[PDB]
Amino acid sequence: TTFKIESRIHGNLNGEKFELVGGGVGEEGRLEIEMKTKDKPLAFSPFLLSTCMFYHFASFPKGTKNIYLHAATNGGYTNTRKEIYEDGGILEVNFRYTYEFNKIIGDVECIGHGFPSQSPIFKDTIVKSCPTVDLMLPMSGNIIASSYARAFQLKDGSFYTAEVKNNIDFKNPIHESFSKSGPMFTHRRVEETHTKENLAMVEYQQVFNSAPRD
Amino acid sequence: TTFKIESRIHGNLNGEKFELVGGGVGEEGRLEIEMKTKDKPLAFSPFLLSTCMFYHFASFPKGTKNIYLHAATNGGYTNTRKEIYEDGGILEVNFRYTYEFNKIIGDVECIGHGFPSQSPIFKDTIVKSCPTVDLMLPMSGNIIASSYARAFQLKDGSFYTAEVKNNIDFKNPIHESFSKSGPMFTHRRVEETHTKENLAMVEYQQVFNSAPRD
Ligand SMILES: [Cl-]
Repeated sequence: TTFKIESRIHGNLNGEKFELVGGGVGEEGRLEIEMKTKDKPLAFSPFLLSTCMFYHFASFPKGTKNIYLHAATNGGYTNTRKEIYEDGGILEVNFRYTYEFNKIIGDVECIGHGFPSQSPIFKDTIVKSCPTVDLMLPMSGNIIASSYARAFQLKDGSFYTAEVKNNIDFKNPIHESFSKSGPMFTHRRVEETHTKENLAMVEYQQVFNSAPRD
Repeated sequence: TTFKIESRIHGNLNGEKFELVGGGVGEEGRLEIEMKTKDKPLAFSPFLLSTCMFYHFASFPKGTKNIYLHAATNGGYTNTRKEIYEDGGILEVNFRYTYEFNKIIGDVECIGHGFPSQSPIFKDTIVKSCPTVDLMLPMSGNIIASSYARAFQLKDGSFYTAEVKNNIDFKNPIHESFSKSGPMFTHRRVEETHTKENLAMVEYQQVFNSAPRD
């Protein structure tokens, strides 16, 4: 069902700190969240922060339990991400969560560096984030390593791309219904409406493990 | 849509040349192919050659034309792949095709290097290729750049992984029905039955551009 979402994103990009706070709601397969910067507007494209703005809200295939919600009741998990952009920019993000009754509170530490002055994040030319399909592999030690390529679409129609990897670290064994004989995939897409002071987004996540058609 | 397939794979891995010849059949969404080595058995795991063993046989979403089959009618295309394995192994592959009435003849150049002695491909511990979901981006200059992570499952249940990138070079414009405002995805899975002398497999490919569920 539904849960309240609360989040704080803090860190710095190329040396300048920034902070956002906000929240929203999420259900199986969909979440909406709004956040606002504190003290000043972002010095870079807010689209760079869409992925920083809750794996718990994905729909799972019949037969597989939502491992993130299960973990929330069993010690939890953290996610550590690294995004490597084609122009050398690197975004490193760490996600930590605290749970309260009917509420998930995110604490996001985001460090970006190596972004050149000519980067689209400074020209403010990104107009939207394109969908992704992530590959997830359960590995020894209660870990899931995931990987996927990502693209932002720019004003002129060309793309600004990145290679992303995530290491989801669970406190306790990942639910047994999540098969360990192969990987699963997560399709993600967002609908963004941002300014350098107020970020708003709707996100749809779907975990699947078979071709879409027969 | 049943076409005859023929192929020849030639190259070398860590300095030793190898060659395979064979063929099979393909249709929208499915292909089957068998090949045998020439002169000697493979000096490494045959599973490393599954991906070397025809994008034309993918099923496309309603409203989008099969761009590979269309290209076959207007100048063609080539594909250049690079697979980077987690242990340093690098597989570089170039795909070229020639068309006859109802037949596609592939000529594949496969160069592998940097694989350490302890690699699963020499221990022969790979038991199967896991499914993948590729992200495809049309770029300027009649090109499609694709990327995805790939995994082999080993005898003990653990995985041997690689990051893969592909550059599909079309002689002429990619069919217009293939939207350029965003990426499309291709889910691929294979069923393998290999020996170091005879390789056989069935492959299912499905292009899609929306979440698998509502
Ligand atoms: Cl040789």
